[PDB]
Amino acid sequence: DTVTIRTRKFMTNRLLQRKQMVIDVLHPGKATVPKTEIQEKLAKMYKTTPDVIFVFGFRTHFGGGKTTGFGMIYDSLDYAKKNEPKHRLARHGLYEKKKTSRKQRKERKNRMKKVRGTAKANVGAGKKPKE
Amino acid sequence: WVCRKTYVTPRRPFEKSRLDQELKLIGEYGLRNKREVWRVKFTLAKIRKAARELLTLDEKDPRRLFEGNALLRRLVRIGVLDEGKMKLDYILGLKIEDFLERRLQTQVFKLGLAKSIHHARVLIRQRHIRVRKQVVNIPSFIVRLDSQKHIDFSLRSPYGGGRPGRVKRKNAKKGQGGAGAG
Amino acid sequence: FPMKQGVLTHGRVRLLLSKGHSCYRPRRTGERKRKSVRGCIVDANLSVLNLVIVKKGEKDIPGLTDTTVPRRLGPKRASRIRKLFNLSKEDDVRQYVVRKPLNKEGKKPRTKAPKIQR
Amino acid sequence: MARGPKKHLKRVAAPKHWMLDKLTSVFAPRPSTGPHKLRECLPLIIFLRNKLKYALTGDEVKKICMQRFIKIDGKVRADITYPAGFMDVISIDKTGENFRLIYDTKGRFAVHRITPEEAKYKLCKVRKIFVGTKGIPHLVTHDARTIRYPDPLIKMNDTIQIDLETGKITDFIKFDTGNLCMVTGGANLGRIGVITNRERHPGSFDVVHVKDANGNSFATRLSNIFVIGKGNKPWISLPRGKGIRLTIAEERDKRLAAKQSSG
Amino acid sequence: ATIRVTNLSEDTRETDLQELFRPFGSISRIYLAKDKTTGQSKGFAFISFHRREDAARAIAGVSGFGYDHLILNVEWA
Amino acid sequence: MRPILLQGHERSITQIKYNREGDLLFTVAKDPIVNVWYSVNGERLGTYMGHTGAVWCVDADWDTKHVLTGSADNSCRLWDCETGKQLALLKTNSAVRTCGFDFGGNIIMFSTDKQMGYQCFVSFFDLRDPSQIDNNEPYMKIPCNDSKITSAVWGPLGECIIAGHESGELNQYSAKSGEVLVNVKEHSRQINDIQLSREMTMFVTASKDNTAKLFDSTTLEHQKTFRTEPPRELAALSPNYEHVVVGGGQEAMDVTTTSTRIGKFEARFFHLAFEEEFGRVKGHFGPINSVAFHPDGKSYSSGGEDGYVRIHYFDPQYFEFEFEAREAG
Amino acid sequence: KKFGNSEFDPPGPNVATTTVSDDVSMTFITSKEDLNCQ
RNA sequence: UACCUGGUUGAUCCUGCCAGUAGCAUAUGCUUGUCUCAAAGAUUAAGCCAUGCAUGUCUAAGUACGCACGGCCGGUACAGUGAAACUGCGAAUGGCUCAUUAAAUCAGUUAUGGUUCCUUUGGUCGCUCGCUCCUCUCCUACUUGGAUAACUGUGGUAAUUC
RNA sequence: CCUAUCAACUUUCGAUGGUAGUCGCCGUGCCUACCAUGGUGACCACGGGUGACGGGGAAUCAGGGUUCGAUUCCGGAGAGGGAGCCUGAGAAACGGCUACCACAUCCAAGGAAGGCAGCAGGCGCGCAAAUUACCCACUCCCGACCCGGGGAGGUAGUGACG
Repeated sequence: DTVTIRTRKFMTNRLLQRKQMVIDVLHPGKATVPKTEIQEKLAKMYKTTPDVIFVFGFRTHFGGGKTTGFGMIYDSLDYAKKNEPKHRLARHGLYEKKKTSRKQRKERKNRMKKVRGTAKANVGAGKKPKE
Repeated sequence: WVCRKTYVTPRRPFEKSRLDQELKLIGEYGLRNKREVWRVKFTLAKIRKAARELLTLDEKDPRRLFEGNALLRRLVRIGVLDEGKMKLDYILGLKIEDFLERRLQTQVFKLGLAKSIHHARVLIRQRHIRVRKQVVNIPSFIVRLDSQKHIDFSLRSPYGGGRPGRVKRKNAKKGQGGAGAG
Repeated sequence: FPMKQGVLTHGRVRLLLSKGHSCYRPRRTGERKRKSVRGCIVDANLSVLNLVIVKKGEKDIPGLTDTTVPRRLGPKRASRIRKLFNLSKEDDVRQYVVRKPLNKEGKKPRTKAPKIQR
Repeated sequence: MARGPKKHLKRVAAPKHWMLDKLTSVFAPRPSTGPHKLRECLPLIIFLRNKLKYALTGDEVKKICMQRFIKIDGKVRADITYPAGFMDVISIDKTGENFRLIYDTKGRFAVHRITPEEAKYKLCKVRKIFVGTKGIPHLVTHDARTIRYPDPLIKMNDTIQIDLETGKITDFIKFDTGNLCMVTGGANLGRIGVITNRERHPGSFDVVHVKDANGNSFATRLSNIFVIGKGNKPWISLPRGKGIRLTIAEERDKRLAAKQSSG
Repeated sequence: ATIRVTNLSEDTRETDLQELFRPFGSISRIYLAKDKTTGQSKGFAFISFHRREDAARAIAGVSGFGYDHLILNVEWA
Repeated sequence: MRPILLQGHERSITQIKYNREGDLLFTVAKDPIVNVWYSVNGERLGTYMGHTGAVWCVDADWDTKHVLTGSADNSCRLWDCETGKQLALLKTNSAVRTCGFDFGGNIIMFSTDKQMGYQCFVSFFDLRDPSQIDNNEPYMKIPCNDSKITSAVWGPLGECIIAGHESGELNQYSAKSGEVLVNVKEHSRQINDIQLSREMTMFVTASKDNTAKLFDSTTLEHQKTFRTEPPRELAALSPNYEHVVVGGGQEAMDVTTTSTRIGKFEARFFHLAFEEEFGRVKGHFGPINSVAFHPDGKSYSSGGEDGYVRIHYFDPQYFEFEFEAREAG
Repeated sequence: KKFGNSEFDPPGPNVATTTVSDDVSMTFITSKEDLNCQ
């Protein structure tokens, strides 16, 4: 309600093909309308659709009535996918990282050391203990 | 990283006359305890030592000039010191009171919605004012000159205007549950 | 205890073994392991003697001479193929190459020859 | 122990003038091996994402570099922590902007856009001028570029316009009294000025009396003086903060006056 | 090492020995043979020191030292 | 079937016995605690702590109010089942080598070895309950024949003793004063176990000469022979179907640093009337030392040298399937 | 535990829960062994 | 914040130490609501150690004959992708702890004209200057020689990253 | 830094120097021949002691001073103790090796494999000090590399040091 997105520190970034900016959202008394709302709202300003817009940061300001965050708008989805930090993709789901996770890989790596050749053998050796 | 105390403990623990003096300051300026008084004692002693050092430096010396002016400017910004005086000699003459008087609590007394040096502190701590459009919850604060021109009710205390919390609504339901009988 | 060349005697000794020697397998560069190795001259305490027939006689033994296990890997060097047909290296190897089909590798069969170097 | 050289450098142990933070990050970028020494260098990353702010992760920095849109000294780099130094030109080919690094007299590396005309060449002072093997002469510049068959009248502390299109010497400027210099390092960091007199002392360490534009006079060691061209004839412009020398009082007056007066 | 102690009383337990053998270095553990069918502390104990120096020092001193009006006997286990 | 693993013993199992109300499993090991487990839901009922040494054998009465234990500490104890407290101790001058309830449950046999203070014989203790305390005490000793007995069990109607011998003899005793009625020589190594059928006319034998035999009680002929490649440490007849379940012995074991992934010791099911294997059920990590059957045959339990007890829950599918050749005839 | 399994925890699934599956599949016919071995 | 005050006696003035007193750094006692910052197995055993894990690595691009997977696309060597293995590099760095050592370590200031240095960055990349051209005959240049892995098969060992 | 209840010390297994050579990445008594008889001390040497790592730094003091520094950073040193070595530009390396010594482990008795002063954890010790957790997204490091791996490091938990 009664937001307005005011863009400090605007950057035309031609070499990562994106408009990079701070998002300053005034509110009447309660800090922060949704991240999804902000991407939609911003989307019709620069006319790029919200699906090439990512928004991150965000931290409510005491006594309400403001929230400063950060946004990026990619000219195309290809550009977004190519600068691409995993956490940014994660933030509103559409890709998340590995879920193997971690100690499975370490066990596997220790199995490979034992013998020379025979890939499949070491997989099966890692797989029998669950313990 | 690094941390430091903001108060100082004197070398005599019982010194009756001084204890009375400190209690009087607490009464006058609405403070929590002796630690509040000690907090100002620590700051004031450092200011006087700063001043005294500068004053024994040679005149027309970059270090004395630059840091002198800075010390003066800071003390005038917070309205402790006046710039019709404005040198080292006068800074020495300042005392504990002069700081306390420029606090947020004592301004909230002098204008606005406090009735006492009691009331004021509780009002600040319960977020009844904004200094500008910015809530301040700390009564020991020290406001600057042009920050005393913007002390006013908050929009998160719902008298003086603001969204209903649950304390206004509590009073409403002493008329609709106290006197509504349900 | 594995046998190797040059240990000699009928005894068993532990020798410090380095790369390019039998009875040791590398596990880090500059690493050498002192391992037991069994004399090159046979006693009788062997679990298995590895014997190789070099000349056959005239009379078959079932699982070795009757039965036959081939191998599919041909030469990947140019000139061993060239030598075997006496065909000039001014005209390279030329189609004679040992290509083996691997059937149903995808949903179709392949025919693969190694990618010759030299 | 200590069985060999470190491949890491911690932050809060890196040189001040790179303008990194205190303890909020536990590792500094660290320069790669290259033509300049690591103290005086400015890793590519600090320029790219801390001054020009094109990345907010390290993941992005690697991805930027692999585009190969960045040439440094006319040649195509892809190193994440390139050891750029004094009068090294960075060429962004995607935007047509050439930036060179030259000290403020504050002591902070300047973001100093230059025209692509001035990014054709850079002036490099000779460090040694070497009679090489089989009687072929070479000059060697500070930035470790060896150019064979150099002009046959040159002598030590001359500057040399190196060209970055084609390499090699593209004339030279002779070392003489009153030449422009920028005094680099020490307590005289980023000051510009003439010479006046170079005092010579036999044996190690010879000091060069410099007079700056303001008329403040000082000496420094010859090592700390870098010759940047011919007297009263710049070939690149002065950077921000004067680049000469300014007092802490004057500097405060500028800081307060310009702020809340722009926008 | 491990040292054996003998001529313990039934009024001498692990706790009474624990403070006794601290001037000869810190004990790692004190095992004490108990049988509750007959008596309490049988008469033999096995004190285990962590370090070889500390163990030997004990054997030397404690043998001839009185504790609860008896001459304790200590010797290598 | 689905087997699950019950852990609560840290030492090799020595004897498993079901009660006759089919809802408790008693298991004992070389631990100074016995464990009692539900065999209908797998929850632990409790433990019996108070033993000073290894308890070799446990057995539960018909009522399910008393358990009796045989000890190598030279005692027989009566424990009150429903409080977990020992209610009577009798000191014995010899260890208990075998214990077995009679089918009327008011007498129990304890086998007292040739060595120690008591001589070779199967002593019979009357279980007489005056008041709330069941009292055990002997009033007969049946003297052994031949070489020393190793095992003993009750033959038909509990009026005979069938005994297994160190020599490898199976002897029949007319149990009221002894002695030999008939005997057969049919094993050349120690008979480890002999338990009786539920039709009370045949019994099953186990021996470390790797034979298990289905044996006629009253004639002492081998009816059927079950030959296993590993030795057999115990054998039981499994009701609910006409199989026998045998379990043992030594097979390859090569690491002592892993004991949770060397599962390769099985209990074998043989069909009683055809001598044909109907299953091998792996899961044990060391030799099976004891096999015990549920009195309704809806579970069987095997105890391992690994030191754990697996309780096995049959499904309807198991009871209804059988090898084709046996069905045909 | 000092002794038994009736202290400190009570008997039950306080002392009969495992962190590794001990439940395995067997056939109901005769190929119980073959299923494990493969 | 440049301070002292209490105790020798009948009383008094001195010499004097003792005790009080504040800082602080650990320990410990007792108590403890909300907000932020974080030092933390040094002392004493640089004692001893179960288990888990802390260094690995592929670009269109050194080297694919996977039991691979997928193709129509097949011969000159032919595949797109690719477990593996060889090759090259890291593994000396990192992290940890302060036992050891008294001009030793180390700090600051100097040196290597006394020496070694992968890599990166910049130069240096046809030739025997024709053996007074074997290199026009030394005529393999449209390119030489032959063996190991992974692989396939047989295996040994109570137990080994054998 | 402390010590004279340490006043003479250094070479017969070089102590100092000359000369020449062996040797070493390279200087050099580094080592060796021959030849000299030096070198050092009351300005504390020599010897002994040391919870003696060094610095940047820390705490308190009117000023003067006094006390602290294993401990977020820099240098050096060691990875159970000793000795030797391989690889590599760089290691006398314990998540390399080899021997012995002190410790510990498996064993079928023939053998075989090992080093938490790494991160967690346990035992011992004590007045004294935390999760057997989650993650490579950040910060950087390594590699053939944007792509992978990281108890580097981040993150939470424990936390009235403060």
